[PDB]
Amino acid sequence: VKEMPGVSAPLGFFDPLGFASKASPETITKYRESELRHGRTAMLAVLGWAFTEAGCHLPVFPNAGTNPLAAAGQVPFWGWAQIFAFCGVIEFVQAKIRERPGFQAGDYIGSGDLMDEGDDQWKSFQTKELNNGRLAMLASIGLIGQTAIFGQNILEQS
Amino acid sequence: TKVKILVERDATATSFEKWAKPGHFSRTLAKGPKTTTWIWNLHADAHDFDSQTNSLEDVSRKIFSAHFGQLAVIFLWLSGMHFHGAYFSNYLAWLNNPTSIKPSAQVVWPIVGQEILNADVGGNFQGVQITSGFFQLWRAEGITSEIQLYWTAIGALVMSGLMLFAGWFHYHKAAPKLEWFQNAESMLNHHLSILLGLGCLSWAGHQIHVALPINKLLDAGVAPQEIPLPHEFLVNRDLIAQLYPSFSKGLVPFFSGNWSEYSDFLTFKGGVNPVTGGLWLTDTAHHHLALAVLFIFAGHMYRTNWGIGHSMKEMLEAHKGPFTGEGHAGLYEILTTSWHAQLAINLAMIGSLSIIVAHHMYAMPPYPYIATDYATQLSLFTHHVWIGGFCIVGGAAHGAIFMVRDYNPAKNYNNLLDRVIRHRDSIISHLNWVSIFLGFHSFGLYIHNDTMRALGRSQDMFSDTAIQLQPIFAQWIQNLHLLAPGNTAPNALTTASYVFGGDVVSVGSKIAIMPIKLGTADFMVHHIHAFTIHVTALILLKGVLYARSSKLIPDKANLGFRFPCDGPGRGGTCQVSAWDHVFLGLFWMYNSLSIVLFHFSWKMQSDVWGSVTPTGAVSHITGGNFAQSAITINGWLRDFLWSQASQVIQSYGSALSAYGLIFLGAHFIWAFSLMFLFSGRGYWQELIESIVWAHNKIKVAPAIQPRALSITQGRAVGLAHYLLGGIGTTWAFFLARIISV
Amino acid sequence: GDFLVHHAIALGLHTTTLILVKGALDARGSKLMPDKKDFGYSFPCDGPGRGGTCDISAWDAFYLSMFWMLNTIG
Amino acid sequence: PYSPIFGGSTGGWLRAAEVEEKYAITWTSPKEQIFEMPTGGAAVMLIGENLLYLARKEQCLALGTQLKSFKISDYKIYRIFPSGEVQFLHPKDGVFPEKVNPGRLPVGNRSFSIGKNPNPVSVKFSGQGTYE
Amino acid sequence: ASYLPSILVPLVGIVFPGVAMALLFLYIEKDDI
Amino acid sequence: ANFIKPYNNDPFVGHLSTPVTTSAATKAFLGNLPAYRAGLSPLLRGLEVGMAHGYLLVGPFDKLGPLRNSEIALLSGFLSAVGLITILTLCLTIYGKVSFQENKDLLTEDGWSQFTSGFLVGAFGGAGFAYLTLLNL
Amino acid sequence: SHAVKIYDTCIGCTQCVRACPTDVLEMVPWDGCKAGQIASAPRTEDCVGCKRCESACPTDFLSVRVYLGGETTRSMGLAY
Ligand code: CLA
Ligand code: CLA
Ligand code: CLA
Ligand code: CLA
Ligand code: CLA
Ligand SMILES: CC1=C(/C=C/C(C)=C/C=C/C(C)=C/C=C/C=C(C)/C=C/C=C(C)/C=C/C2=C(C)CCCC2(C)C)C(C)(C)CCC1
Ligand SMILES: CC1=C(/C=C/C(C)=C/C=C/C(C)=C/C=C/C=C(C)/C=C/C=C(C)/C=C/C2=C(C)CCCC2(C)C)C(C)(C)CCC1
Ligand SMILES: CC1=C(C/C=C(\C)CCC[C@H](C)CCC[C@H](C)CCCC(C)C)C(=O)c2ccccc2C1=O
Ligand code: SF4
Ligand code: SF4
Repeated sequence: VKEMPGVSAPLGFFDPLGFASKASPETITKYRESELRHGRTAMLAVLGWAFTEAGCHLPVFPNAGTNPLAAAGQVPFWGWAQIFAFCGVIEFVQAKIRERPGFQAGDYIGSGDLMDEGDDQWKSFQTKELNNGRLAMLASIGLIGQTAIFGQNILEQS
Repeated sequence: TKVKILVERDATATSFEKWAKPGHFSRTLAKGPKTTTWIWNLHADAHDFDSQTNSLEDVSRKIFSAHFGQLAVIFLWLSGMHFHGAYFSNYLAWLNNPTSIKPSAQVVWPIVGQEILNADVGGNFQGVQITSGFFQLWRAEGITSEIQLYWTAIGALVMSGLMLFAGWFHYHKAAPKLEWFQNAESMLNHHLSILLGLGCLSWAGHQIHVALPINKLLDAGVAPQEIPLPHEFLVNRDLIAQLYPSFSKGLVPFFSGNWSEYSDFLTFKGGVNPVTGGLWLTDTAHHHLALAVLFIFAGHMYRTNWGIGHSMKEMLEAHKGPFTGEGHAGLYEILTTSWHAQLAINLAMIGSLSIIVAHHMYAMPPYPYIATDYATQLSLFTHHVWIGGFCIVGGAAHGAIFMVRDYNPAKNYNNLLDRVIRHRDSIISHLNWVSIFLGFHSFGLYIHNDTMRALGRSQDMFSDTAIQLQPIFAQWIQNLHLLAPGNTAPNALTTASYVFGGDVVSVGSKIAIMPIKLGTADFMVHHIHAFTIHVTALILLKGVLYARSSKLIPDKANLGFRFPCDGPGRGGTCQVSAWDHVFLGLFWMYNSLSIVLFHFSWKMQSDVWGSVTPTGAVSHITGGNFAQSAITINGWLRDFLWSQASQVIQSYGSALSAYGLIFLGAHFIWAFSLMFLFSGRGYWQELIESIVWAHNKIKVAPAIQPRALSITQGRAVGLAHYLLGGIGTTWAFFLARIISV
Repeated sequence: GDFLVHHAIALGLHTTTLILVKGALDARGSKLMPDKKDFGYSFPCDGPGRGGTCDISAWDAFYLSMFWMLNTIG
Repeated sequence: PYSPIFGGSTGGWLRAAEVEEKYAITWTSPKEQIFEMPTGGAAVMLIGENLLYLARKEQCLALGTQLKSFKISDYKIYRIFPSGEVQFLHPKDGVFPEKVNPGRLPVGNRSFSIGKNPNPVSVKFSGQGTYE
Repeated sequence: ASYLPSILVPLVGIVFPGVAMALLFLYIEKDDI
Repeated sequence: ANFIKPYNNDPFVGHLSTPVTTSAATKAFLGNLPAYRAGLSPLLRGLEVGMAHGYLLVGPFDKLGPLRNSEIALLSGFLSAVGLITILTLCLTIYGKVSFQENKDLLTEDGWSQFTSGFLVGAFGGAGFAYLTLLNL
Repeated sequence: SHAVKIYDTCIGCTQCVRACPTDVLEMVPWDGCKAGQIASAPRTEDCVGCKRCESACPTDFLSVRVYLGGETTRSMGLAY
């Protein structure tokens, strides 16, 4: 839908390939959910990539502090298992959210039942989140790509 | 021209008629004394201008002239200090040999044998050793003669006279109108660009032209007699070019933009001067020049008469988000229509700033030969810490006063103040929880360590050789500050302070400053500090928020700012006013600052202050017993209080005997305060009734009937004596412990 | 030394007795509370009226005298 | 509905109001204006009738004093129990207690000076103090 | 003898106070008799 | 916008509908906890709570107890957890017998009794499971 | 609840009634005073014991007196 947040941009509504042109409300809601999940995950991924690149490593990961893709190996299988468990717990919470009648895509704060009235500033700030998230998605995929192709790694003239 | 000068000529007649009518200012006290309570009230409401007139203009004119009077008093105090330095001090002898000569600028008349207090400080001089660091300050200014101190005192006296005359003139002859006072933009521009901007610029000029060359000559070993007078450094440029061969170029680099040519005397080396043990004078000159530039720039931010500038009213109205309703709408009116609000902010900021000064001055000794003067460092730190605490609590009290008196709900609808008042319960409940959590955990660490050490289970304590609580974050910050020179501050040769890391700066075999390592004891004491600060904030914030109303007294505001109670109803309603919250907050602030001062003193004596050998070996005052003894309450009781109290108790028969006498007197006053703190007014009133019967039986009966102190006055007197006793006890303890050296 | 300490002890005994005797004799009423006997032996106060009346009951006299007893025995 | 415009605060009533007596205060405001809540910061009173809820009678009477001494408004106070009962409290007969009202009967009145009360020993072991 | 303290001190300092406080708590707020 | 509005649309109640107090996240998270979940017998609520709090409690005693450095640290920690659980079940029983005195919602004599029995069983289960897990790790 | 008693020394100035925050006191017609009115305490269940009435009394000794007694939710000043 054109009214939902994220639209404000130089491009305006950006749907070259028809995906929301005839999509039922369920499919558009799922598309927005995916966009927000990817965007937030990418924002965190870029921030973590910056943290690792700058040498900022936890005391428990002393040896590996140079290349994030290299650092990924240092994590034992059970560390990744616990990452997955935590993400699954949050996903279970969000699934419990979506059962509530008045759910809007990505509004895990229940803004509809919280705001005194729907506002334009709220839409603009949701758009800010979506835009920084889209940029973070592109930037994170680009970071991984540029570091895989050229092994020198960011901050090393990459 | 919206900003303009408005005054009333001959606002008040000058006469002594009022001086013979005490209590004239207040309507109630003007009727004369019926009982002794009147007397007390006359000294309690003297400066409560807001309660004497309903007009803001009159209160503003009184405040302005009272500030002039305070400036006159401060200038007289400075004049006295400088004059006692010039006529009654060994400043010249200390100049010649600063390390050995002990500063002293006070002499006692021999009248009852008190001349023993005239210590053998040195320099063929006898007097009371001073710990105000005035000698180091004067040396940093390149005084080098007592004529200059004498003229400094004369100028201070003339300035005190001018301040007194200005106060009289601006009350009784030309009193500015209210519209003149309500210029926040113009006032801020003038106080930033000129008072703080040009003040810094002028002091930087002084340092560049006077302090720098004189101190450089002194460090080279030139005797003060052979150092040319400071004015000689302003007439012949070459005479300064020898010291800093960049004047030869003159001021042309400054205007051409080639400021780099001034790096000779405008440096960024940081660290400490190895010779004097203080900060480099060139560093301070560059510092003050940069601050002058910044303050001058910041003084043009606000709009006064020409369109350009910032309107703080619009600025505040603009900042509002979803969570805070109307945002900062109505704060400008609050801060331009009530002196209590402004005083609260200013006192809080001044107190925090004083504490920051205390923390920064010890870590980076700014004056020559102040670092190795252990007595001066400790005195300055503790003095400014106490001043900061008092100012913070005063800011709290005046915030509460504003809330009770100058708060108007009509002009504060759904703004920040309204919302804070509307979730005060949540704020106070959470502050209470965090205070309890901090107290429990932090103090129970000490209790646990004490219990385990008493049970012989040393391996179960929270110590370095036991369960370890390392302040990892503080250590990481210290490491980053250590690595800053060359990487994050590339143009800084040395770290800001040697506390974080580096060499051991020692002057004359005394450790001026060395790195301070943080261990588990530091962790525990820091969390104790946080606990005490949080509790004090709890008390004062609760006093401020619940000053107008509460679930006990829905109409507390009508009762006033300070009142004893609202009767024994609803259970009991003792100490329910905001003034009583300030009364308790003063106790808690005193406790917290006592802990802070003990931490500083013991840590510096055990880990920083000491002596060095030609090889480089370090021997501290207490042998580094802080790590393994500061982790139990018994350790503090034994190794800090009992051990370091030897000097005071054994000071009898020496020049420090005055410190022992004051130690005992402070103990006495502290115990005396408990008489007012514990007891109530009814007992004393009945006792006074019996005593009055005794007087009457002999036809002795004052017309002014005696009365027991009011409840509020009883609490105030108890608190005042409690604070005086505690402060004096620690004052004597520290000064005698740090002057036996 | 024994002389001075004995006079200090006399001070302590006399002051504790002063507190306790004042409490006992004024228990039935004072000019501040002429009807004190009607409020019993132990009551908090009589309110902030007419100057304030904290620690006006006889129980409060005992409570105050306990501090002096401890001090003198010490 | 008739409640004054208020943004809400954490100082309102609590579980005892639901389980024990709650209080209500009604008044009439000629115009719309801001008044200080006994619990929160400030609230706007509607033109015409205003109804407000509280947990203590003292809060209601403090608000009533504010209205009377600032906005010269007459007011009424009621007590509501969980069972639904409503009792009229503050104006007991339509006239304030300060003003004399014929028909009232003295309560707790003693026909002698305060200093003539019996001694505690006289009334001993009976469930009574000297005043009773 | 030399065995009793082990048996009794835990009973007197843990079990006895625990049961005593339980019963006192029950009785204080019994709301009847 | 305005994310803070009176709770339940009642301005005169001592509460606020802040994002922490009344948001889909918190309502759904608390509404699925055993203490508030719908369609649970009080016995099951107690069992869930006990399982959560028993496994949770062995660790502190095991790792920070006086016998932490001995080869029997885990068993001592388990026994301490068991004793504390017994104390808490005593507390629960007395609270139930004092509060609700004159199967259903958890606020009843029988409901609370079933909740306490479930809590004891679940807490002992959690402690035993924590012991089993830590025994080989 | 607290016990509020009014003695015949009262001069019926109404100050005690005005000072009362819980509307415990009131004025009733009387003949033993010049003003023809006397204070009464018909509803002492709402008395909190603040003793404001005593503080606001002109008569030498407190024609209105308050004696604290059994405490209830109302007299204990509890919103809970
Ligand atoms: C402002 C700070 C300050 C302080 C704390 C001191 C403190 C001191 N000075 Mg310094 N002094 C100061 C400023 C100060 N002075 C200034 C500004 C000057 C320059 C004029 C001097 C010049 C100076 C000299 C030249 C000497 C001292 C000396 C002394 C010491 C003895 C003073 C004394 O009791 O003599 C006796 C003082 C009095 C008895 C005071 C007079 C009593 C008056 C009449 C009471 C009137 C009160 C009045 C009724 C109140 C109502 C107001 C009324 C007028 C209407 C003492 C340590 C002496 C010293 O150290 O000797 C070794 C000494 O020789 N001072
Ligand atoms: C840039 C020149 C300069 C120089 C050489 C110094 C030198 C010194 N400063 Mg100063 N200081 C400066 C600028 C400078 N300062 C500025 C601009 C500020 C304002 C924040 C301060 C605030 C400051 C404080 C609060 C304290 C010092 C202290 C010290 C001493 C500590 C020892 C040391 O190595 O300092 C090294 C100094 C630093 C590492 C501080 C550098 C600060 C940078 C330059 C901040 C720049 C802010 C930036 C311009 C913001 C612009 C915003 C605007 C455009 C909107 C030393 C004499 C201490 C002292 O004397 O205690 C006895 C002390 O407590 N300085
Ligand atoms: C900028 C500083 C400043 C200013 C201008 C004021 C101004 C004011 N304050 Mg604020 N206040 C301040 C700082 C300040 N205070 C601080 C730091 C605190 C914290 C303690 C307070 C705490 C405070 C409270 C709690 C109250 C005020 C009140 C007042 C008002 C009346 C003051 C008065 O009549 O003085 C009268 C002055 C005296 C009676 C002198 C007593 C001084 C002390 C007790 C003794 C000093 C001892 C001395 C230093 C050492 C003795 C040595 C010994 C051996 C003899 C006035 C508006 C009162 C008010 O109602 O205002 C509306 C009030 O209730 N203030
Ligand atoms: C040394 C005596 C002492 C002690 C221990 C306390 C303790 C406390 N005060 Mg008090 N206070 C004191 C003196 C003291 N105060 C004095 C002299 C004054 C006069 C000015 C005040 C005035 C005052 C005010 C005005 C306020 C406090 C507050 C507090 C609390 C701070 C939060 C905290 O630490 O909770 C944790 C509790 C402790 C650290 C106490 C020690 C407990 C240890 C660690 C464990 C004990 C063993 C354990 C319980 C074993 C249980 C079994 C056993 C029963 C058999 C706490 C209850 C504040 C408050 O209550 O709000 C938070 C507050 O607002 N106090
Ligand atoms: C008031 C007197 C008194 C006191 C203070 C103590 C104190 C103590 N006894 Mg001893 N004891 C006493 C009388 C007393 N005893 C008598 C008369 C007997 C003969 C039966 C014993 C036989 C005895 C044994 C066999 C042992 C102790 C032990 C102990 C210690 C641990 C407490 C314990 O386990 O109790 C156990 C005590 C009992 C089961 C009997 C009860 C003790 C007296 C009679 C109770 C008095 C109650 C008192 C009047 C107050 C009642 C109010 C109270 C409920 C608040 C402790 C030092 C233990 C020890 O030595 O540990 C190192 C231990 O093993 N006691
Ligand atoms: C300590 C004291 C004292 C003394 C002091 C002094 C003596 C001071 C001085 C001071 C000074 C002596 C200052 C000065 C200053 C100056 C300035 C501050 C300047 C400025 C300038 C400027 C700013 C400029 C500008 C410009 C120019 C250059 C020209 C061209 C253009 C322009 C305009 C831009 C006494 C003893 C009294 C007492 C106590 C206190
Ligand atoms: C994530 C996280 C978080 C949180 C967390 C938590 C809170 C956790 C918890 C956890 C827990 C709380 C866990 C638990 C577990 C439990 C379990 C696992 C249990 C089990 C049980 C069992 C197994 C049982 C069994 C049994 C029984 C029942 C009885 C007997 C028999 C048997 C043995 C069969 C947060 C977000 C804040 C932050 C970050 C991190
Ligand atoms: C001792 C005491 C009194 C009695 C104290 C009185 C009347 C003070 C007496 C002061 C004398 C008469 C002045 C002289 C005092 C010194 C000799 C020096 C002056 C000290 C300052 C006033 C400058 C109370 O009235 C009281 C009231 C409420 C709580 C506690 C107490 C309380 O503790
Ligand atoms: S004891 Fe004193 S402060 Fe407390 S209620 Fe009574 S008169 Fe008021
Ligand atoms: S205040 Fe005293 S004199 Fe006046 S009406 Fe009340 S009881 Fe009578």
